Amino acid sequence: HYELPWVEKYRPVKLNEIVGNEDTVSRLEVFAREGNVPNIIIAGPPGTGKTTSILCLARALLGPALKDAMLELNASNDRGIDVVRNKIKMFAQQKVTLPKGRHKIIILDEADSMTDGAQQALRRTMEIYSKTTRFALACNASDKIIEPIQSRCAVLRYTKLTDAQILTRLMNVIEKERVPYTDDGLEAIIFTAQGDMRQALNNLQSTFSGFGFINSENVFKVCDEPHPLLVKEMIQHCVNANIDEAYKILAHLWHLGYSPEDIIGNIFRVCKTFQMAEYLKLEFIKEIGYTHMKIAEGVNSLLQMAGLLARLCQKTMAP
Amino acid sequence: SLWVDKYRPCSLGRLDYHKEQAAQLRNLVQCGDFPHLLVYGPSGAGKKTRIMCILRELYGVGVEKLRIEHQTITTPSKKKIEISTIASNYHLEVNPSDAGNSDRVVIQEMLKTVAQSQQLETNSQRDFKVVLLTEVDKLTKDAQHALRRTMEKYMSTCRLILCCNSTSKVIPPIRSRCLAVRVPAPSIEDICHVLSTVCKKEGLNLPSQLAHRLAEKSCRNLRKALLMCEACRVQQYPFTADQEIPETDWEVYLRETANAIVSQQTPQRLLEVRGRLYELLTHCIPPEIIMKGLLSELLHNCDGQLKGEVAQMAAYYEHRLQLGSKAIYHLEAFVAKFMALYKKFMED
Amino acid sequence: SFQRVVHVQQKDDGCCLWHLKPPSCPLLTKFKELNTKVIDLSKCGIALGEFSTLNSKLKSGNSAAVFMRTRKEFTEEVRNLLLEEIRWSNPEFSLKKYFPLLLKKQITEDMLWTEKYQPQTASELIGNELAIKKLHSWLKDWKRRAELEERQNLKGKEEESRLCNTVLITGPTGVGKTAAVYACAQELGFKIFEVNASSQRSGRQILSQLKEATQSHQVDKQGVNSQKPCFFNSKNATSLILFEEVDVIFDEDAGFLNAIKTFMATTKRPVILTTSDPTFSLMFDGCFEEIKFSTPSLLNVASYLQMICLTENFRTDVKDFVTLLTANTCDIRKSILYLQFWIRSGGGVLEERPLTLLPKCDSGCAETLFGLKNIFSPSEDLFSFLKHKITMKEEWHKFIQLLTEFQMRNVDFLYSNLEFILPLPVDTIPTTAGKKCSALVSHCLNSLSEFMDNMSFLDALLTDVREQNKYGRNDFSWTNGKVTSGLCDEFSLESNDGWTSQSSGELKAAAEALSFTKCSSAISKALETLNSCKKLGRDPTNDLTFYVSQKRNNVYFSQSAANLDNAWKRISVIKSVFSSRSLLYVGNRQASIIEYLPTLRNICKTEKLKEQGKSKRRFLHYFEGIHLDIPKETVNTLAADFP
Amino acid sequence: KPVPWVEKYRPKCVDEVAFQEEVVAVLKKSLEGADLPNLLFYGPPGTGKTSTILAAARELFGPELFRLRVLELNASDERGIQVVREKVKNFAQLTVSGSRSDGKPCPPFKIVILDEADSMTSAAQAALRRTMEKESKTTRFCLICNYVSRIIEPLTSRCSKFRFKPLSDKIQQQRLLDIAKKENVKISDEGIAYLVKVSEGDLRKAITFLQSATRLTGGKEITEKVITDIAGVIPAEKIDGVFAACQSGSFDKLEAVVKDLIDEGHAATQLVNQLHDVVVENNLSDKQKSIITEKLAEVDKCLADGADEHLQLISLCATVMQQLSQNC
Ligand SMILES: Nc1ncnc2c1ncn2[C@@H]1O[C@H](COP(=O)(O)OP(=O)(O)OP(O)(O)=S)[C@@H](O)[C@H]1O
Ligand SMILES: Nc1ncnc2c1ncn2[C@@H]1O[C@H](COP(=O)(O)OP(=O)(O)OP(O)(O)=S)[C@@H](O)[C@H]1O
Ligand SMILES: Nc1ncnc2c1ncn2[C@@H]1O[C@H](COP(=O)(O)OP(=O)(O)O)[C@@H](O)[C@H]1O
Ligand SMILES: Nc1ncnc2c1ncn2[C@@H]1O[C@H](COP(=O)(O)OP(=O)(O)O)[C@@H](O)[C@H]1O
Ligand SMILES: [Mg+2]
Ligand SMILES: [Mg+2]
Repeated sequence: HYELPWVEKYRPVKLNEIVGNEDTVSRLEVFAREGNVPNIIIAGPPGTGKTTSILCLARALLGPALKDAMLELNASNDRGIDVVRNKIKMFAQQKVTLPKGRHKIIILDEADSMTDGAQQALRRTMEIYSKTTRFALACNASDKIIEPIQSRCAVLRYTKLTDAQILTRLMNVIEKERVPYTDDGLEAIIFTAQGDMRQALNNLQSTFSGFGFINSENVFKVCDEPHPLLVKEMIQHCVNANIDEAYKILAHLWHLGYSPEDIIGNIFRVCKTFQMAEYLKLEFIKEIGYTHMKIAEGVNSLLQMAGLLARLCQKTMAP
Repeated sequence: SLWVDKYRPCSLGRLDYHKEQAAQLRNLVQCGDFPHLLVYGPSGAGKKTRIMCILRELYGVGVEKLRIEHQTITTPSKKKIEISTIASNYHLEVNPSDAGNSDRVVIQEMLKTVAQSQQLETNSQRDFKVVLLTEVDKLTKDAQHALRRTMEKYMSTCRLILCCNSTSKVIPPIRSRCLAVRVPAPSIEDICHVLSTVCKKEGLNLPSQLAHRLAEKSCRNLRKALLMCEACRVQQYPFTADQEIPETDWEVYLRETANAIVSQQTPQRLLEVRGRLYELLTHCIPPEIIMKGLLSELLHNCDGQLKGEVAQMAAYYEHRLQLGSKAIYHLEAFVAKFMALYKKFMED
Repeated sequence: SFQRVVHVQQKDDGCCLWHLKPPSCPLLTKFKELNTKVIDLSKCGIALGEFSTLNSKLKSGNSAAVFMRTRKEFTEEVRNLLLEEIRWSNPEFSLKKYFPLLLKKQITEDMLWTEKYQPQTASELIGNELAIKKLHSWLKDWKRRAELEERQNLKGKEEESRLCNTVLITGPTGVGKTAAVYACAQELGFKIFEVNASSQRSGRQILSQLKEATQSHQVDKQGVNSQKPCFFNSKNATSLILFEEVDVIFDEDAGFLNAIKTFMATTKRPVILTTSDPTFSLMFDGCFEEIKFSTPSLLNVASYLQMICLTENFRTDVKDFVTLLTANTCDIRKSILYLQFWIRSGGGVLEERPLTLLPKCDSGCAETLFGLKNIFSPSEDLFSFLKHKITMKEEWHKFIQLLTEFQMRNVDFLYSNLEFILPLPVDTIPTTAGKKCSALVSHCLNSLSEFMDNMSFLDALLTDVREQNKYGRNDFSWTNGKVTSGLCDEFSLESNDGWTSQSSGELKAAAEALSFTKCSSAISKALETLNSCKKLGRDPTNDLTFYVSQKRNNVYFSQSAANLDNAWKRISVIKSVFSSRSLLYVGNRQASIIEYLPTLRNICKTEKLKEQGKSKRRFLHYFEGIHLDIPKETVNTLAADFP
Repeated sequence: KPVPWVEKYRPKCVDEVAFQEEVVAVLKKSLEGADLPNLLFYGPPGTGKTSTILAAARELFGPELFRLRVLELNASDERGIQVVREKVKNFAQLTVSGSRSDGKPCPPFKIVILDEADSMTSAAQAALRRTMEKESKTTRFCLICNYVSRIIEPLTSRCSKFRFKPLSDKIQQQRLLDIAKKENVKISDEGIAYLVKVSEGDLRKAITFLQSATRLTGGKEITEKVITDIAGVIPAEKIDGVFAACQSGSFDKLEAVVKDLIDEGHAATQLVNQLHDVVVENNLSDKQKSIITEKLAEVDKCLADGADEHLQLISLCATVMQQLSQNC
């Protein structure tokens, strides 16, 4: 009777249902089929399928022994210095009868949030008990994991999902949910989720719950980004060196309540795929990056964005 | 113990130049409530020896002994940083610019411990301990704000001495409460006087022509003059008027780098110049010093209208070097833009 | 209450500025009427692929390439050929004395390769031969003392020796300190008692539970003795105490330094200290023998991993391993673990390369090490992708993803490998036609200068993902750089920004890719006209060559454009020179090196040149003649030359 | 033991201040009912805002309680706004009993002297707004700021705003002569005129400079040279030399002049300030003034970023030389 979220309802159960990062997913597939997986650290952007891949790997490796041979510790758990020295170490020393080539798995989700002292204690207990236990860590920024932890593991890299893969999984969810849609709504959902599959599924479910149909206006009504048509028109006006119309669009966006940050972010995202020459695109990207740095430093006014549009207009009006 | 520190004066009466300023600093000390000092001037001018003379005038002879201690301070981002420190019973000396953007992690904490020691140590000599701040011009904005709040908080507890080369980067709040002591570079005759006095105290005699040549080659740097005189002493037992003053190795390396820049303007030569600049950077030579030396050795071969453009380009890329992190990009960008401009000038 | 608020301004009568009116000039009176009418987005529908890389056509059969690799066991002949190939690759390596040991080690699996190929005998340690020689010798004297004690006990019923009861082993992570002490202990029959940071080690705990290991015998002297009981509290074998990672001190480890000092004073059995923090040897007080594991040679560890893969019936090239070890900064354990992951997954790619100096080779480990295989099709090479021009949106996204994956590490990929990927000849270091050739050379130089000005723009005026010089200053510094990681269990509670890193990396990657595309396209357009100059008879191709170092040519791609060994040596000799007692009290650091160091090198060079001419011996008494207590090898280092 | 003259020679009570008439009147009407509202003092620095409100607090509260019930805080804290938020929170959380022996019960509120209020971001000012409305009755705030227009809408709409118009040179010279005669330092009156010219209407900087000159000279005569060295002002002959080198059109003498100014220890920011003051008040053309002043602004920005004084000054002097030689 309860409405399960489509993020969890359509979660992959097998390792072959995971799109994107085909090389690392295939290597994890052959390790789940064979066994003797080493200690791994999967790093990448959010929403790309790291927790899903680790869970499917451990499920395929253990099966009925997943109930007792698996120890999962995410950021909602304690994972302190005493937790690392006691609970993880007794699970490492714990006797579990497993088939040959199968080891106990200690998943440490969100190892970025793990405290440095906890990792410093984790080093040796991950090193010595490797005959019977294995460690699978998942993180977003691998720099937050200290160097001996990365030395005691194998670091696997995940990238952003290509819009083709997000489109294929979106069609997979749509064809199992009776979701009416059009192509513009699909383009809007893919745009609102820049390389994230969780954002794509959440935006699809939110647009289906709010309006029941998938077109662009519905997606941007339920997600409320600055519209890429408006930003594309502003960039086109800056290409034609029309400061008046570009500032008209910018001031309309500013009076709609959008922050400087998402306005400059959408400007960069539209400018990344804009159809112009390579030199003009390079100057536009350089000026957008300079203005974005200025926004990040603290000075974020309409004067800064008006000065950008103008530096974009004078890129074309001047040689 | 070279000649630069064996004959460093220990009291304000033994200084040879800036004698009026030395008397003024003595009168400052005798008032009993001397303020935070902001000592500034060029390198080799004599700021550190005047600060040491002030410290020996304030306390007893016990400041002349020094000891090195290492302090490990926990950053609020939870990553401990360990720094070295020269200290005595009465004064501390620190350089927090070694801590990067965590310099405030020294500033808000280290002097606080000294303040703790000011309620722990009791000597009945003076009610403060002098904290010396070396290269305070290299601090950041928030580091200087931390320093401002620190001297506000522990005014009656400890006194501050800020030694720098340029007061351009320091904030006007940090200058509005410190007495400014400008120590200009000594003149040529003053360097000749110091060189003759240091040679007589060692038992040697050097001619006036050689001393004048050393003073002119030092570019009004007394420490560089003393080091070059010691090198000339190493080279020859007697001092002759035509004795060749030996040159700095990285300076002549920079000179051949400038000659290689001028000689040919090709991508291959650009790569060798990049390799030479990397070799200089690996020798811990600061990149601002490399930029200044490159501009100094490239303006000789330039023409009058080209000189202003080359100087403005060098200043532009040195500001970029200050803003950025990897200085080889800005160094070689200046270099390559200079070869492009020089080639365009030579074709016409 | 609700008092009133007033704005009191001392407005005196007059001054012509307090009461001001809008000016009567026509320029500032005819205000333009603001219009809010923007274009209507309801009529304009968004086509597919307008804001993304979406194509109506989809590739089928090119992806999902299952390996299904069944590696046959290599015969003796091809094993001998590959062993001779590695012999050719490493002439200084003694190949023959290492292979039978690994064959015995290998002769369904359930342990990691780090413990599968764990060196049981101390001679199997790669590199650091002086350190392992010192450790093996020192444990020989300690085993000799234990046997002498046993002989004295059975018969009953030390400045000259200078046998210090402890060594401190320091080095990088994973170079093999713990492996070396374990191998030596197995060779000499010691029994390791390991105290590590993974267990509770408070001072009274470690004292009251481990003094009797040092002060007494072992009850079980025969049988199962050479084991490793890790201390915790939730032939005759001599006990040995090992302290792994002594630099890691917690608040729960109360008085651990005092406890290990009490161990230091009152022990009768050898004690090893293992750490990777270089500051600890200066922080800890007491008498200990210093042993330093330097970073091992890249070719030796590369041939060792080639041995490891050859035993597992895998044939590889030494260049891929050199790239992997350069990326892993010569971490042996990290390289072994990633090699295990990459081999047991089925290798990189099936490619054939004929080398005499046969099964297909397996190059491509460093490409999948950085996750570049997750972006590219498995028929695409990285440099082949970089050399050709880029036009279609999908491989533009591939380039952007490559650069932003390399930008999260704050590593500059296109700058570090600029020569090898620009369309220009690269060589390792050992008239109107002239106007046209000079014009082409000037065009190439202008494109290069514009590109590197753009790169300086990126480095200075754009946000970086990781905050540079966060805890120390910038690169190539001598004053510090020993920023150890955190040691406390409380959280950071910082106010960092996450949007301005994820967007910043994409922005920097996009700008770098666009600038490199512009520079490469301009250089290729300039080199299109090289045929006319070659027909004219003048060849500026030499003026167009790139002269790179030999060590940079040994890799598929480099992580940096500098020499790290050189820089580490320079900073090391700077600390060595200025650690002298007379020079410890120099206040500044910048002018200290800038002025003190070159005249010191000048005096050293003059002293060496005076001694080369057969002068009097008193000329070697200048430095210690004025009490410059500086070590002699650093004096010989300063006296060589200035590079 | 001793205290510098700038705080110890302030006005003790209200109406002892000078050159303010309406401010003192409304302040006295506030002290009459013992009801001091939220205050916003804006004006040039050293005009006497802090002295005035400290005098008002000494009028309102007893001197043994005046130090206890006021708290001087600074808004340019680099650790964020939550630090000063919790500082004022636990300063107003404590309720220490106090009384006056003169026969008047003390008002219950406390005083927070929050200076540099115009250096706060809009979010920090909003956090301050929520803190002020939280402590609406237990403590009434004051904000010392340079400009009233930097303070955001909800704070400025509720605190009474007072402008402190700057003191003239004559009243400042009279006050400085008072300080000199009362502190027993012998300094000629043209030196005091030089002091009020150098400090540029900053009476607090003038008092600090006079104290530093008194305790640095040693009771002898304070010449203009000692004041010039204390204040960091570059003497005008160096500025004239810079301008003559630029007007000559030769780069080598320009380099020599810049090197002579650099090795004398003179700051580059002070030189940029004095060149700007010279340039904006000359008979130069408007385009020359525009180009030179824009270059001075970018050079000031580059010097704040830590660029080398020598390179920035030689680039600025090259720009000035080009501007002064393109017309001749
Ligand atoms: N590659 C993928 N293929 C298919 N579905 C995916 C993929 N990645 C994410 N999803 C979907 O998105 C949900 C969330 O994915 P997660 O694996 O939890 O993301 P993540 O890799 O853990 O990133 P984090 O947790 O933010 S660091 C899954 O339950 C799936 O429904
Ligand atoms: N020189 C080497 N020769 C052979 N195997 C090595 C070598 N160095 C490391 N290994 C392998 O890598 C594993 C880990 O080495 P360790 O000795 O634990 O590293 P470490 O020197 O202790 O540095 P830490 O402990 O990470 S700070 C060993 O058990 C070996 O399997
Ligand atoms: N009055 C003086 N008489 C003799 N030698 C001096 C005198 N003043 C300075 N020196 C020498 O000049 C050098 C100045 O160096 P230092 O005090 O570090 O100045 P800075 O900090 O500006 O470099 C010292 O080594 C000192 O030996
Ligand atoms: N109007 C005035 N009347 C009397 N003294 C004044 C006046 N203005 C300034 N002063 C003196 O000048 C100094 C200015 O200090 P301060 O009140 O902090 O200035 P501000 O508050 O304007 O920054 C005080 O020591 C004070 O004695
Ligand atoms: Mg997850
Ligand atoms: Mg170890």
